[PDB]
Amino acid sequence: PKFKFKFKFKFKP
Amino acid sequence: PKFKFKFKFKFKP
Amino acid sequence: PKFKFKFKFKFKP
Amino acid sequence: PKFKFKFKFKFKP
Amino acid sequence: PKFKFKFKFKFKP
Amino acid sequence: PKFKFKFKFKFKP
Amino acid sequence: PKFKFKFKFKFKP
Amino acid sequence: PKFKFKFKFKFKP
Ligand SMILES: O=C(Cc1cccs1)N[C@H](C(=O)O)[C@@H]1NC(C(=O)O)=C(/C=C/c2ccc([N+](=O)[O-])cc2[N+](=O)[O-])CS1
Ligand SMILES: O=C(Cc1cccs1)N[C@H](C(=O)O)[C@@H]1NC(C(=O)O)=C(/C=C\c2ccc([N+](=O)[O-])cc2[N+](=O)[O-])CS1
Repeated sequence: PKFKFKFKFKFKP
Repeated sequence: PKFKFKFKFKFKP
Repeated sequence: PKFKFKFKFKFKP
Repeated sequence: PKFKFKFKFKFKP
Repeated sequence: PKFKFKFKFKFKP
Repeated sequence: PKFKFKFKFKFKP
Repeated sequence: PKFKFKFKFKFKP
Repeated sequence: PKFKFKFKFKFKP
């Protein structure tokens, strides 16, 4: 089949 | 000093 | 089982 | 002064 | 194929 | 305010 | 406030 | 023909 994974990381000091 | 990361993965059968 | 991967990194000081 | 790096890799088994 | 993603976030005060 | 982030993405066929 | 980001991508045929 | 991509980002104040 088709699998899509998106990972987003946002960093604030 | 904000950091933004985007990761995209696509699976094709 | 074809694989496509995209990585985006953004850093702002 | 912001730095952005993007790398995309596609491969087939 | 089965693709597995692990995300770890650590923040120090 | 140190931040450590680890992300791992793996594919098993 | 030092920041460490780790991204890992693994592809197996 | 396995492909591995690692991205590391380090920010220092
Ligand atoms: O976290 C780990 C240990 C693991 C256990 C299980 C899975 S991975 N992975 C990395 C590795 O082993 O490869 C570590 N990565 C860093 C970093 O943190 O950049 C290192 C620098 C050492 C350092 C640290 C902390 C500080 N600090 O907080 O000041 C300063 C340094 N340094 O640069 O000397 C090298 S060792
Ligand atoms: O740890 C290592 C060495 C490395 C150090 C750093 C990056 S690799 N061993 C590899 C690994 O596990 O990753 C070899 N790979 C595999 C497997 O998949 O378990 C094996 C089976 C068959 C195969 C499938 C795919 C490929 N491929 O994609 O190239 C190659 C082999 N092979 O015959 O070695 C035997 S071991």
